[PDB]
Amino acid sequence: APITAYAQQTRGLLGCIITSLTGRDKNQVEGEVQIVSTATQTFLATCINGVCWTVYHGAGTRTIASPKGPVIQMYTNVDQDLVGWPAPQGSRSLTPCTCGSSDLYLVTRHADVIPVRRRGDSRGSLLSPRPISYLKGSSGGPLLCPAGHAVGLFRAAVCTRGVAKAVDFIPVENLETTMRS
Amino acid sequence: VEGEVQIVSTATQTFLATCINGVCWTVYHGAGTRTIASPKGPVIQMYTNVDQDLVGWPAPQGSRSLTPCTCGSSDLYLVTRHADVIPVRRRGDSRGSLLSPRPISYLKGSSGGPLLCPAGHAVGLFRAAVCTRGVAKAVDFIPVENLETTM
Amino acid sequence: GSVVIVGRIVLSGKPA
Amino acid sequence: KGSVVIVGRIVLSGKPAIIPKK
Ligand SMILES: *[C@@](=O)([C]([C][C][C])[N]C(=O)[C]([C][C]([C])[C])[N]C(=O)[C]([N]C(=O)O[C][C]([C])[C])[C]1[C][C][C][C][C]1)C(=O)[N][C]C(=O)[N][C](C([N])=O)C1=[C][C]=[C][C]=[C]1
Ligand SMILES: [Zn+2]
Ligand SMILES: [Zn+2]
Repeated sequence: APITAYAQQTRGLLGCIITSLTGRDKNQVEGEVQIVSTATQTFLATCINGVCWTVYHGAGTRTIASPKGPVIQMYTNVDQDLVGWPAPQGSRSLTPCTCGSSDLYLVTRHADVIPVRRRGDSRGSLLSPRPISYLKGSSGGPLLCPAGHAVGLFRAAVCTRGVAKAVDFIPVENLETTMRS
Repeated sequence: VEGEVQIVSTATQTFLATCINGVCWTVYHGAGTRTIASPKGPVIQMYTNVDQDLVGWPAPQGSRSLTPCTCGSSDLYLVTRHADVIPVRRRGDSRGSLLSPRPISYLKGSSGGPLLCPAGHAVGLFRAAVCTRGVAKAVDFIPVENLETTM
Repeated sequence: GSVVIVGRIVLSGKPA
Repeated sequence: KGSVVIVGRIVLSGKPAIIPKK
């Protein structure tokens, strides 16, 4: 079947702020990707093999608000630009890509899946360029192979004149290396 | 929730319509030159193309548009009026082979529906099933290009 | 006679 | 610092479905 995605907002600005401070989130979780925010920015986090990964440049070394209070990161790798917390109870995990697919699909925070042509183990070109603004907020999102397996997490956009033509990602292998270290 | 595919019907038959680029497209062999109903009265087709077996009305309410394919994949997926997804290998410009042939009944009532690529984007509109002895083994479709062109 | 919408299909399966 | 907060989700596991009337 084709890769289709839908997004659902679970909380607003004020609820987010209280939760950020209390660190206690009682909301029910669902999904493979979570729309995540801090007091400064909003991005994405992807659950892969029971771990909720995201970009260190987004999460920093912060805890994640859970029903039991704040949860300390399981993995933190400033070099890999990754952080991982135990996947929230309720989330569904993606599995790393087996078949080395050349055609990948980036899922944006808007739940749009855009195809990218892999041009390296960490890069791929948007077959269809989009404004850099369209990609804002999607760091930490998954890059899926046709089978819907996780190939990588969106990290940076190769922008020019405000238009992104390529994307830089953290291949799913850096995850294992990060867990191993 | 908004849908990309409308399950429609005339007095004669029932088929599908797919919203792509703000237009609700469907097969001319189902709609003809018929007007689409709306709470404000009938709305005329914005596009009628007998040759391409294509018609289009402005997208209805409760609908959301589909994005045309841009990855040129040949691994297609047909969505039936029952929300079934059928993998189809693109055999050509406007032809594709079911990865698993199904009884013609299974595809009946799905003309107008979409042929999605691995990214869920619109590759084309299911035009007609190509079957041998009552078993659909392939399908005919209207490539999105035609739609983009007709617009 | 008009073409009438008798139902809708959401491709992502969004329940919302 | 404050904790990272889940403010929404994106679901990839959903399959085409006929929207139920309500
Ligand atoms: C991600 O972290 C973003 C995705 C936006 C493209 N990534 C980045 O900001 C990265 C961070 C660095 C540390 C890698 N930078 C870039 O992608 C920049 N390009 C770059 O460094 O290219 C290098 C290549 C050659 C490898 C681009 C350059 C053009 C301008 C943008 C940066 C993310 O999504 N972060 C969350 C976020 O941006 N949130 C915004 C917010 N204010 O909360 C936001 C969210 C929703 C809508 C709008 C804005
Ligand atoms: Zn794969
Ligand atoms: Zn495509």
